Amino acid sequence: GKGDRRTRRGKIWRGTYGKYRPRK
Amino acid sequence: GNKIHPIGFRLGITRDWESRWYAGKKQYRHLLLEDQRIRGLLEKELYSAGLARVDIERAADNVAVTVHVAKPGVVIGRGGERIRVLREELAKLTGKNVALNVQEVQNPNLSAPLVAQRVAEQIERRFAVRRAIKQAVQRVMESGAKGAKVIVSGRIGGAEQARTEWAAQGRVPLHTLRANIDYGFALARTTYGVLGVKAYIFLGEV
Amino acid sequence: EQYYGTGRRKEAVARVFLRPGNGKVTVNGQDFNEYFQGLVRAVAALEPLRAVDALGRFDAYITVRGGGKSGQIDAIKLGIARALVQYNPDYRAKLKPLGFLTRDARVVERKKYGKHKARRAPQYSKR
Amino acid sequence: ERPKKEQVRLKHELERLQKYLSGFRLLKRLPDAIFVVDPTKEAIAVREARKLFIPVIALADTDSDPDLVDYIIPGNDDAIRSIQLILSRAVDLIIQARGGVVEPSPSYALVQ
Amino acid sequence: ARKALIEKAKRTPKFKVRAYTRCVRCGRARSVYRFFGLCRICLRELAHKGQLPGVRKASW
Amino acid sequence: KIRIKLRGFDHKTLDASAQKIVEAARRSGAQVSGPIPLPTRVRRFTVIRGPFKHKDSREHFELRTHNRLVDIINPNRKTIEQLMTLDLPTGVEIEIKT
RNA sequence: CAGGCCUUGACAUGCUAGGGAACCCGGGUGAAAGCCUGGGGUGCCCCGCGAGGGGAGCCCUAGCACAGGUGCUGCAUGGCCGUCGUCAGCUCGUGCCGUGAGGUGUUGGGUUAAGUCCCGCAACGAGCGCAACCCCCGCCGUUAGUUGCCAGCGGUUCGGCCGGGCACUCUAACGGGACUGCCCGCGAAAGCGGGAGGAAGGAGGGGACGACGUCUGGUCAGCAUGGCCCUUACGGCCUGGGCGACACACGUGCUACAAUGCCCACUACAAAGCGAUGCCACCCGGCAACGGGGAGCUAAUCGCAAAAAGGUGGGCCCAGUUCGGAUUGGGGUCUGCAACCCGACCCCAUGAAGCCGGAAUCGCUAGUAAUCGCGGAUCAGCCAUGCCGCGGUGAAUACG
Ligand SMILES: [Mg+2]
Ligand SMILES: [Mg+2]
Ligand SMILES: [Zn+2]
Repeated sequence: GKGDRRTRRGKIWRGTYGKYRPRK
Repeated sequence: GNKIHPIGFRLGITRDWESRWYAGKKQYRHLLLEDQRIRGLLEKELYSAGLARVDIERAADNVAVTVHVAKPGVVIGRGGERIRVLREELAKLTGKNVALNVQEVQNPNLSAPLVAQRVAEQIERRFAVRRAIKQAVQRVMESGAKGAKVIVSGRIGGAEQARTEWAAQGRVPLHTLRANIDYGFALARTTYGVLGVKAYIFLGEV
Repeated sequence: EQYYGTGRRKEAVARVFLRPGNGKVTVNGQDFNEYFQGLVRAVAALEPLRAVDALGRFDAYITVRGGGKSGQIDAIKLGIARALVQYNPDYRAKLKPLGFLTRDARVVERKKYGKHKARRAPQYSKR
Repeated sequence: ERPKKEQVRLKHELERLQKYLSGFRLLKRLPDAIFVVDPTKEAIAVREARKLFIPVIALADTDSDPDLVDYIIPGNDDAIRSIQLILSRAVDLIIQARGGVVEPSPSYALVQ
Repeated sequence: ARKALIEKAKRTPKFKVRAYTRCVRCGRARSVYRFFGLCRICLRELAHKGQLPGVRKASW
Repeated sequence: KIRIKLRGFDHKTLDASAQKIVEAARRSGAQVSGPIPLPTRVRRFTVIRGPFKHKDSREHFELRTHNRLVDIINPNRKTIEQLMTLDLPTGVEIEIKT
């Protein structure tokens, strides 16, 4: 969920970006 | 104790800011540390005249430093020598062109920060606090006022039992905005500790 | 020619227009049924137009901007009702009887300090 | 000016002010005496006067204790008959020491 | 141990890492506002006074 | 042609002194797009009332920076003497660009 | 806290003394602090050809008076806050009853959110409270237009982009509105219930405002301050450690145990703020953190920016699982003298407990509760899931 860093929501709630939530 | 500052509460209406200028973010902390350090020496070497306000206005490197006093016969000096060294002490720390107007006091008995100091003193002089309060009130009313309220903190007569002296007359609507109630706070530094004085001179309705 | 209505509700703002004609309806340069596709609430906005009987008499062009995909729909329902009350004085018997006229003062209130969400106070210990 | 608030208010305030003080204006000085119907009724009054040494005249009956009335009018205190007969010739003997002897005063209008 | 520190804070002869803030009127290092140069206490204090230009009580 | 900003704090003074430069610029030649009100920039900071440890019922104030723009259409040598010398800002600021 | 140092002391001011005096650049030892040490030479007040000499600021050394203390006492205090409690209450003046404490008013009847108001009454007034004055959303208007719009003819490289325009929208300054003033019903009134008009009635919905006072409440550690206590140290510098230690227990919170769901590509709708060695558009290097260049902003004109839930159709098919992200190994990146203690971000792999929670217990009456996302302040960075603000979706129930 919003705790698993490696997800689309886990990247959102934690206000950071990565391979699993890049900048467009 | 509660009750929000009657000055900060009227600020919207009634009381016009006791320092009304502007300053973008970049510089404000400094015009602030200035205005402040200024009131720091104007309330020391000038209290002998007893100032009850220091308005300060600005625009670009000029300053108002307007001082309101009930006794300006020590503010101007003996012909124009005193204030001559007070526009000097000002620009001494302030690298600007600091002016200095002066208004008087249409009733030191109708100014609160004045009556608050008027009492503050009587306490460091060992006066009967009860009477020094019932008095500093009966002084404001005999002298054209609608309401008066004077409050002393603890250690009256130096008593190890800290009390709280309370004296009022007429009307003092502190929940009202159309109160125009002057207020000011003076201390007192007696040997038996610290004292406190609140001054509630309700002036005009509307 | 054009029939304008002042749509607005809960930080949303809809500018509705009415040119006599087909029946089509547009919102922000996109079909009405395509912009609000998946919202079973959408077709409720055109509800005053079904108590006046004149849906296929008015080609609605709306440009709503601000609020939420639904808050907009509420504002739209005011400007679909307020727009056909202007060009028709007898059409006052659907904006008052069938209450269709109010901005719905139902706005989000301020969050108070010591109140997680304006009213939902924190957890109580006592122990 | 004055919002519709103070108009309803200040009006009412004058209304009642009036309601109770229609006759208690006149002299702004302590009455040299007082005349009263049923003294046991407004004995409160009688007390005031008595505590102030103000002479007291009044029309008391058996309902009322004589002793505490300085000048005593012994007679009916309810039927409007006797009341007018003693109020009349009392206020009549009042003006007969100022001049202006008149006819009786308004009394009958539904007097039985 | 407060006096030496109020001056030790102004003094930036050591790394800019250690160069924190500090309330101007009182030696308060916490709840310092970069804008006013005061802490939460003094801020409220001066604002109640009016010595804070265009700084007014909130009412929304 | 010439743009003039009016920043400051008080909306009663920042309003009167931004309507003065509206009748004295029309009297000095070119027209002047009247006093325009752009969005006010708020600055709210919250401080705990208690000097000690009272995280609840605290107190916060605002700082209302009221912007106000005014534009003069044509750069006379007339207005340039009315404005460049009629500097009367009591607690106000004014920028000038082109 | 251990260790290594400094005493007219890190900061104030006053006075005395030969020397030097304003200041800049170093070196030796050392963990740093500190201690020791090597180099240019000064516009000043002035007798003076000059040498030279007096000398005022500042500075350096010695000495002196004293600085300094987050050391104790918040039952010695100021200031300020919490609290009962937005509770309807709390008192004074005169008169009156009482030997007096003290009543009376402020009780009684009716009404209201309320000592709100009316009617009563040995009382009649008044003050502090309540309400009212103040701010927000509201409904509408005047003034003002670089945000806004084929809204109208217009040209348009096909994006309000260009012309062109204040009608919209908005922005923000000022006003109008709602007052038991109209109709019905009850009554002596205050007043209530019912209805029309209206964007909105009977304080319209939220704020700011919290009475004499109570808790010998809280704070000497923000500060102020009475007394006490310390002074080559209870002061002061600095290097490191510590406040993050852990067999446990409580509180407050975050994420969940799943199909009203998790996961992927793609597509939409907020508000409020915020930004100069600061927010970073567009590029290229990198799975990425981020990193090389680089347009724009003094900021309704550019940037943070993507809002998320939601909309479209696609895969998992009830499985400790594609549910759930702790734990740990390995490899990195950014701020910073420094990430071992003890930072956050990033990638691969580890994939723990938990399948809805004993007894007990908390919140909320409508845009509320729940649920989703964003900003700000503090701040190099950040252990923020915290706090203060903002809005999108939007209920359940109130017999008593
Ligand atoms: Mg009252
Ligand atoms: Mg409630
Ligand atoms: Zn402070």
